[PDB]
Amino acid sequence: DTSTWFITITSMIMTLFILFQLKISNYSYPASPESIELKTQKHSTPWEMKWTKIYL
Amino acid sequence: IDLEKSQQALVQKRHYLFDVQRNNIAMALEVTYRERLHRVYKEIKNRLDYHI
Repeated sequence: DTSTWFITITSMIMTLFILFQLKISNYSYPASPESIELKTQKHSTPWEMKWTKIYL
Repeated sequence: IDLEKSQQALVQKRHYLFDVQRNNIAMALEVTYRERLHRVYKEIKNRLDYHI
């Protein structure tokens, strides 16, 4: 109850923070998916500008 | 599509205007030869008009 002596649990808590940093590290953010559509637009526009400079 | 026609647009443009430069200078020698045959009649018409 008023328990005692403490040599227990606290060494078994930091092994747990090797688990939770393994699972939650492999998550996906919805926002990152909206960023890859932006750089694809500017690249072909500059490639068309490279084709416009191939005209001009 | 728009950059495929951008190839072909400059190859019908260039061959038209590079023959306009052929014929814009071609008229420059006819009108200076036609006025060469005409002027040599004009200064011999002055002597055909003076002595009368």
